Amino acid sequence: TWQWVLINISEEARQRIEEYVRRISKKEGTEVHFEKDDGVLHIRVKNLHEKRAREIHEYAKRVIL
Amino acid sequence: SSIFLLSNVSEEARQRAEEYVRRISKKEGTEVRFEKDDGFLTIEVKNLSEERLREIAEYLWRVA
Repeated sequence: TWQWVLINISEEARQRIEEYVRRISKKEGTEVHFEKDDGVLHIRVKNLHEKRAREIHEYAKRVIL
Repeated sequence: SSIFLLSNVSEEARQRAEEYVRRISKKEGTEVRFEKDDGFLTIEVKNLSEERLREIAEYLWRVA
């Protein structure tokens, strides 16, 4: 289980990250839970491998930048 | 595992963010990793309670 807490990110970056995680969760057969507050985006992915987590984290920094 | 990602934070704010999480992980006995990548600060904690996770999220949001 991997949880991301993205702080004060763009609305377009949040959209690209959510869609990227949903595609990864669909192909891996797991489900992802999103939570949104003002400036804080929660992403909780059950049963995620370690290489997938690093990939999601690198893509997050790519689109948030 | 929980991953806190901050963007364009000052080194002043980076020290406060890291110091806050360290004593939390020091009290719970959990692994914590701090990684800097240009204007990004990654705070990765393992097996941290959601009660503590919301605390860190509220502090980092007030810091950022």
